[PDB]
Amino acid sequence: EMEKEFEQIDKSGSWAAIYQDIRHEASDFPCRVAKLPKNKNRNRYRDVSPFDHSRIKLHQEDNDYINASLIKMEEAQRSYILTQGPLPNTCGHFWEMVWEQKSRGVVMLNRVMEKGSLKCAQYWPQKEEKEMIFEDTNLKLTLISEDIKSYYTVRQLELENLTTQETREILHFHYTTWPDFGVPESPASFLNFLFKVRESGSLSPEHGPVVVHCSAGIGRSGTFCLADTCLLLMDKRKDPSSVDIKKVLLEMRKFRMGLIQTADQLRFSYLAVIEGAKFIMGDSSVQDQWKELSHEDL
Ligand SMILES: O=C(O)COc1c(C(=O)O)sc(-c2cccc(NCc3ccccc3)c2)c1Br
Repeated sequence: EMEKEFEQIDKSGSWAAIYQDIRHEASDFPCRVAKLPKNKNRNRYRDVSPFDHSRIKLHQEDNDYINASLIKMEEAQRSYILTQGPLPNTCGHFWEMVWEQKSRGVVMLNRVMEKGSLKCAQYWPQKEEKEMIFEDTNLKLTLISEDIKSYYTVRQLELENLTTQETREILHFHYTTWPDFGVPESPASFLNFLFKVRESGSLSPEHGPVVVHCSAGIGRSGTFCLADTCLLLMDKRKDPSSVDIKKVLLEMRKFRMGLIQTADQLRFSYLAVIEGAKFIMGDSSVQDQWKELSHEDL
């Protein structure tokens, strides 16, 4: 049981060991295409690559590679696509994937610049009058509106397939106060953000899988996804006790390496899930508490 285990791991201050155990048992699979010489400039990080068996394939004959993985959680019945922050040369590829995979939402957990370096390219338009056109993939992206809150921003975008002139609305959830290698301000602000994404309908099985990215697409993105899946599993069985977080994380790690980077991110995952369980089990009252406490209005 997660709540009891959390006390014991936290009483004996052994999160580092518990976290290392997961790294030890983690799946290892080949990443051969990601390592092909022609895809060197398509990877933000030399040591972070998508497994061949779960990588998203761009629907083009030229080169189908993008550093993105399809994390399909069979039991929970929800899929996510975790990817790196798009590079100045992979933005077309990024939106091609969003279009091809029929995704409706994009969750960004990082800022364009962090600790003095550029962790992600500016892949979306910042002003309505200056839309972006990706010539290589033939797509057009236009900022339609945006609701800015204290620690996160929700943008409404219109993506157009120039070849067919087909149009889709894409919701963009940008968490701006999540430190790289760090954890959210509190379980509250995290859950508040998660439910925003949830209420947008972006996680609905009627849509393609939601795209989740940070800089490398495994640390923060990993934390985000583990928490969501654990709450969904718990929700489907309406029994928080039937959820093994570590086992769930190890299952995710079969689809993409390195998910969740620090022992504190793992500890925080517990925090978020245990708190979120309150809502799942009938306490709809907590949702307002998380909003009031995230301080999103400032
Ligand atoms: O989102 C965050 O909190 C942090 O995100 C990040 C980074 C960032 O935001 O700058 S860099 C990075 C990274 C890059 C190369 C190797 C390893 N570590 C070695 C490794 C690679 C693959 C699997 C397990 C360990 C980590 C990770 Br993750």
